[PDB]
Order: sequence, then C-alpha cells, then structure tokens
Amino acid sequence: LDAEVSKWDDSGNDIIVLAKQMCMIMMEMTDFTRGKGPLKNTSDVISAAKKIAEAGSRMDKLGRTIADHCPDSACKQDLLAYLQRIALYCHQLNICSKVKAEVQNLGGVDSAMSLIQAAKNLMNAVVQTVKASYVASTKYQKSQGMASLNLPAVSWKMKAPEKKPLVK
Amino acid sequence: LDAEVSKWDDSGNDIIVLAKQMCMIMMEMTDFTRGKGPLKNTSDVISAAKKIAEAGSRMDKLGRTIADHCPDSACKQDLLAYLQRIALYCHQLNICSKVKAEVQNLGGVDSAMSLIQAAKNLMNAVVQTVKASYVASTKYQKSQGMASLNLPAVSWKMKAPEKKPLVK
Amino acid sequence: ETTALVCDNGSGLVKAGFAGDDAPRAVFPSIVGRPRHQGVMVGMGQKDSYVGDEAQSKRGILTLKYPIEHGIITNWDDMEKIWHHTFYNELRVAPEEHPTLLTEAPLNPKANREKMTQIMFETFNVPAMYVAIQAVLSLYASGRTTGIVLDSGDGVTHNVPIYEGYALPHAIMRLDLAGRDLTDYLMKILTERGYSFVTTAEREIVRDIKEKLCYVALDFENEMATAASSSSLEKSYELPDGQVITIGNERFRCPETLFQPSFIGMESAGIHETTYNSIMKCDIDIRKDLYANNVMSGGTTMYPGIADRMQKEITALAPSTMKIKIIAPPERKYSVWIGGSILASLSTFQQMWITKQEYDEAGPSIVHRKCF
Ligand SMILES: Nc1ncnc2c1ncn2[C@@H]1O[C@H](COP(=O)(O)OP(=O)(O)O)[C@@H](O)[C@H]1O
Ligand SMILES: [Mg+2]
Repeated sequence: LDAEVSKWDDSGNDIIVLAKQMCMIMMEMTDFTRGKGPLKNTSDVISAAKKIAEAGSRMDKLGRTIADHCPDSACKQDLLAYLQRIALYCHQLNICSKVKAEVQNLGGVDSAMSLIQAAKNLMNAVVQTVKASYVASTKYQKSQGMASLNLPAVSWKMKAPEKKPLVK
Repeated sequence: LDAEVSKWDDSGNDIIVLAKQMCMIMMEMTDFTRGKGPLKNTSDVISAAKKIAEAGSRMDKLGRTIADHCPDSACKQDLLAYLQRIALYCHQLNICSKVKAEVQNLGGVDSAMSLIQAAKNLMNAVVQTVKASYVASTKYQKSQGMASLNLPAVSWKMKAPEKKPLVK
Repeated sequence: ETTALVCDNGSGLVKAGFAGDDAPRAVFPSIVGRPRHQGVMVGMGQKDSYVGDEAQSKRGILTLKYPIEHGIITNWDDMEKIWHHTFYNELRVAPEEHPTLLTEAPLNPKANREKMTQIMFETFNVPAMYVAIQAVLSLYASGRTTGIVLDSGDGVTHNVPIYEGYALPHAIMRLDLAGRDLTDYLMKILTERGYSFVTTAEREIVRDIKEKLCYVALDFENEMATAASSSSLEKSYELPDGQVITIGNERFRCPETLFQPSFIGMESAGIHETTYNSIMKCDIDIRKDLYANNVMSGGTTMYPGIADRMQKEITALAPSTMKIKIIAPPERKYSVWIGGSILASLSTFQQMWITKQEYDEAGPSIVHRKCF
C-alpha cells in the first residue's frame, strides 16, 4: 500500500528512481494474486523477485554510501536499522526464489504468495529507508561529507502531506 | 447595533462608503439568525464573511495610510489600537470561514453563529476606527501631511447627536 | 513569504502544520515505544525506539509510554524524539527556516516551559518560537473574543474565562481529570463484564472503545435505571483479535466521571460545577456575557451529548433569568490547532515572537516575561 507513499517524479536520480522501479514491479507483482497482469506462470514471479532482490542490493549499497557521512545517532541508527532490514529481506528473497524454482522444475499458487509477502515486506522496508535517507540527507546538508554526494532537498520530490479531515 | 451609528451619506468617498457596505452586509448577515433575508444555506454566509474580511483588509490599508501623518500619541495610539483590532478580526474571519467551508463540504446553525459573532466584533471595531480616523483627520487639518490626503471635515457626514432626554 | 510552523504538543495527540492553513497536516499519537522481547531474527533488532503511527501499528511488542502526563513533560529524551519525528519525519521541513508556535496548558510548572524553549532553541535552531496558552487559542478558533473556555484535553481540563481581549488569571481553574483518567476508569469498570485489559497496549484498545461507543446521558439516574432492564443499551464492539464484547451501563458510566469525579476518588467538582464555580470567581458585570458564550475545545468534549448535559447542568446552578448557550463547534478536537493557525499567521503578531538574538543574551528566562 505504498502507491499513496510513492508520489514522486523522476528526480533524485539515484535513490528515488529505483524506488519507483521497485514500486511498479510490486504493483505488477501483487496483481498476480488478482491475476489480471502480465504474469502468467510462476517462473516470471521468480524473475521478478530476482529483479527486486538485485534492486534491493543496489539500494543497500547506496544507503551504505549515504550513511558514512552522517555524524551521530539521531537518524543514522534508524538508517542502519532499515538497511539491515532491507538486507535481510533481499537476501531472503534471493535464495527463497531458488528453492521455489527448483520445486517448479521438479514437479501452485501459495508458492507465489510467499514471495509476494516477502516482496511486500521488502517494499515497506525500502520506502522506510527512502524516508530515513531523506531525513539524514536534508538534516545535515551543511555538514561536511553530505555536500559531496550532491543531493539537495529540492532534488527530493516529497511534498507536504494531505490536509487531515477535521470531521469524520 | 450600529445602524443608529451609521447615519451618513455617500460622501467621504474612501472610508465611509466601504463602512456603509460593511454595515449593510452585516444587516443582511445577522438577518439570517432571524431567517428572512437573502441568505438560505451556510455557504453564502461564508462568501459574505469573505467579503467583510476583504473589506476589513482594505479599511486596514486606508487606516494605515491616514495614520502615518498623525504627529503624536493623543489619537494616533487609539487609531493604531483599533487598527490592530480590525486586523485581528478580519484575519480571524478569513481562515475561520475556510474551516467552516471544509466542514460543510465533508458532511448546522451555530456554524453560522460563530461567523456572525466575529462579524459583529469586526463591525464594532470598524465603526470605532471610523470615529477615531475622523478625530485624527479633523484634529490635525492644518498639520502637514493631513492636507495632502484631502479629507476635510465637511466631507464627513457626522452630525451632532440627539438631544438627550431630560426626564425618564 | 515564509510561513510559521505550529505544533500543538498535546498529551495524547501531537498535531502540527503550517500557519495560515485550515487543517493540521500531521496528526499522530504522542507515544514512544520500546521493544520488550528478544528479537531472534538477525535483522529487525537494531530499531531501538518507535514513535507515532509506526508504534501504533506495532503496539503488541512494545512497551508504550506517553512522555506527557497531565500536561507536564516527564521525559525530555522522548519528547525531543517526538518533536524530531514531527518536524523531519512527517512535516518534512527544516526547523531553521520556519518559526514555531507551541502550546502549553495554563498553570503549568515554569521549568516545563523553560526546558521546552531551551530544547526548541539549542537543538532545532528555530529562528523564533512562541508558546501560547492552550485555551486562549480556542477562542480564536471559535471566532469570538469573550467567553469561557472549557478545554478538556487528554492530560488536563482547564476553564479560562476571557472577556474581550482580557483574560482573568485569578479564575483559571485547572482540574487534572481528563481523557486518560476516563480511559483508566473504563479499564477498571470493564472488569465487571469479565474482560481484562491489563497491559499498556490494551489502553489503546479501550481508548478505541471509548471513541466509538461511550456517550453521556442527559439524566444519569433514570438512564442507569433503564440499563437494569437491559434491552436496548447494550452494544457490541469487535476487538483486534476477533472476540466481540457487549457493553451495557459501562457505555455511559465512563463520561459521567466528568460530572461526578467522586467515582475515581477525586475530591473535586465536575466540569459542570467548576464552570459555574469559575464564572462566580469573576466580576458581576461580565458574568452575563460569560454565561452566554461557553466554547468547548478539546477531544474529551466530543462525546455524543455533552453539550446538552452541560447546558442542563449549568442551568440548574445559574440564575434562571438569562440563557446558557454551550457553543460546541463541530471541528472542536482540532480547535486548539486552528487558533494556532490564526495567531501565528496574524499580521500584527510578528513583533511578539522570541527571536534567537533575544534569547542568547537573556537566557531561557525570557519566556516568562513574553508569554504570560
Ligand atoms: N469523539 C471522541 N470520543 C471519545 N474520546 C475522544 C473523542 N475525540 C477525542 N477523544 C479523546 O481525546 C484525545 C484527543 O486528543 P486531545 O486530548 O484533544 O489533544 P490535546 O492533548 O491537544 O488536547 C484522544 O486521546 C481521545 O482519547
Ligand atoms: Mg492536550
């Protein structure tokens, strides 16, 4: 349920764009549970899960690059926690796809559903670390080390949230 | 209760005319509590309150224009106090109308009554600053700066008040 | 061209947004949760504290603590976590670009406001800040300038009488009975039905029970009597686990603590009697206008039927020759925020902030001779 969270543009250019790729591949992945998308058998779900695993490893790399220059605890510990979560989810997805592929070529819907739940947890972790990396980047923009990565607050496309309903 | 105070003509030409407009729109606004005027739902009361807010902002502008050339405290402090009162009332009315409109389009008589009381306080403040601006203009007519605004005492339509009753 | 930030740091719901607006952008419960179990998975064990809605979603595995209890702040290391979540994580603004406006219940300790403005200056580096009384903003939101304010939040319940501009500080009546005590009394009174809610994660569930079920009766004795012939007052509520619960007279014995504080042992008067007690502390000339203008902010005045009982219970105490009008606006839960959106965006206010250059030469004691 991150389409309401994924209100961005094609800016950011390193973090937001692969986050949008992972969001659209989740939105096409979990449509297979409704069964009206471009996914027919189970092996394309394995290739999709391998795609999100590789993209989560790349996001883990970029999150490790931004986390070196954050000075102290206040957001850096949150960022490291979400990085360990996305590392666990991607590495679990990587070699959970292999056992489902080997079950497939040696002998049928719940097999997709486990990878669907793993991808859902991976997507929640990746939007959490996108938010945490935004906080860590725009918190310490005057600090040395952040300015060399060249990620200003304008480059993030996070608008202010909606007006909360006053009644009902 | 300013209809007895609003005994004027269409003269004055900058201050008195919008004061008469605000007086007649109050007299048509508070008739909705009796419910026999041209106001039926609550949204026209919102448009009326927005009209009085814009007119109060314009009156605040004109009151700021006359208050630059008044030399010292005796009436200028009174005029500045009533200008801060009319600024508070108009700015409170402006974004108190918005929350009532958003409550209206998201889901019923007291909703009008709060804006009615705000408009009543706004009208008391505006007739007070009309009286204070009259005193400040006709007090210092020989003083330099007042003569450039071209507001003589003849242009104000304030007559002498009624004979007070000697008995009972 | 810059805007001002407003942040009502309530006892149960932090609300925050920009000045000049008509609704808060961020509203979330002011809870700080620590995990209390082992965490056998090798990931998801480093996240040491959770704040706001991500703690409200995961409340089964967290000890939950409110840093604000009865208006005062008892844990500063959690309150700076909540403010840090408020500005960066949900409003997504920097504090150094916007001036901020905070909210304080009246008759609070001075050390609370002092450490509040010290944390707001020497940690977030705001350009300017202002703390305002929680009840005087409700009259801004109601559009009025006269009247008494019955602000019953989650922490405290305060009545402040304000004639046209001028408050009366000798009649500010602050009572420590509010929505959290009604929640604890609902925990205590639901034991007689058989349901046991013991941990701090079940306080959220019984708070939701109080949200969707509890109303206040116009007359208490006959409504208690008709609950003995139990035919139409029971109501079923579904738990997060799936078990349904049936509630009878506990549906209306919970808000009745607001009008009879002897149920929870508090030696005080109910919110109908301290209102007439506080109007009678005022002067005899303004008493007519204060009787006829009774605003009600705060979420604990959002029970179904509290305006009718408030009017009926004052009009038995007041003289019967002039009317009582308990004006209850429909958006009143956010009412303390709405006036905060007014006063911060008002044009004649901007020379009554507390600038940083005014703070560093006078220390944190500048906040007393500026706000109240
Ligand atoms: N309709 C309602 N019925 C019952 N309780 C409510 C209702 N609305 C709000 N509350 C209670 O009031 C609280 C709302 O927060 P509130 O206390 O108004 O914030 P603040 O602390 O700023 O006053 C919630 O904790 C909830 O327990
Ligand atoms: Mg509160």
